[PDB]
Amino acid sequence: KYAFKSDNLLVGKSRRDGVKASFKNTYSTCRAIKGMGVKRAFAYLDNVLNHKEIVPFFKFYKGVGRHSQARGSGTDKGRWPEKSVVVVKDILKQAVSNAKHAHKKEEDELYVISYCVNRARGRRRRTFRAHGRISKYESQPCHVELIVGPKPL
RNA sequence: AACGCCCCGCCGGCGGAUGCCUCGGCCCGGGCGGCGACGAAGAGCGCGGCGGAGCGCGAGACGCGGUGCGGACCCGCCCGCCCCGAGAAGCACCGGCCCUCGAACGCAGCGCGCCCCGGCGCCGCCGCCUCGGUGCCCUGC
Ligand SMILES: [Mg+2]
Ligand SMILES: [Mg+2]
Ligand SMILES: [Mg+2]
Ligand SMILES: [Mg+2]
Ligand SMILES: [Mg+2]
Ligand SMILES: [Mg+2]
Repeated sequence: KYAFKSDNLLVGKSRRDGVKASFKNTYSTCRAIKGMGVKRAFAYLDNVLNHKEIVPFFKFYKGVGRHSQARGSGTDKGRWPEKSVVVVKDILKQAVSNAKHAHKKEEDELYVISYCVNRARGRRRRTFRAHGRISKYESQPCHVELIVGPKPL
């Protein structure tokens, strides 16, 4: 189920399936964390948790507002999604543990080298409308996978 | 610029086409041609060691008995059987049990009577018992 393959063979990996969090917010968080060192990534996520840093939105941004914390990132939009941050922190911790124990590597040389977020099937509820009509009220879950390795280049 | 968007070369999702397969359908031929007041068809409610639906069965209830054949298992856990008959699974025929409604029969539908002994519905045919008539007669008075 992993979309990432290579001969590096010194990579830690983790994944979760059917995560009950918004797919778009999680995609943005994972794209934001990519290319960072693991320690910096943990610091950044914790900072996002209390509105010290922001998550820039590059893909799903139609209603996202402009904020000054996004200055200097390539876009003027961003938000502070918390459910996504909690989930991504869990998965990253698991991947780091898998890399350190399997290959005995230390945490100061590990980077976030790959990610992938895919849409999943959600639970269906219903809502009631005027003149005796019924509509749908579904959710938008996702599958997440994170890879940690030595260095991009 | 970069992003976003749109187009190639690999890898993942979402969805369920296609192909192959089917103890099912549809047509044609043959046989049969058999229900019921001795309570039918149908409905309700119950019945299993652990038991919801369906099948089956009826307070003898997930079955009882008889006569033949059969010959080692019994879908789970248990219990049981094991044998030159000592008898698990299966099969055929026969005898019984057979709650409440229903043509539905003491009234009524969940309540209540009559009766003296136990039993108490309607219509018809035959027969018997007990009777009525200023019907046709007769006798006695
Ligand atoms: Mg708009
Ligand atoms: Mg409404
Ligand atoms: Mg209405
Ligand atoms: Mg049942
Ligand atoms: Mg009756
Ligand atoms: Mg009656």
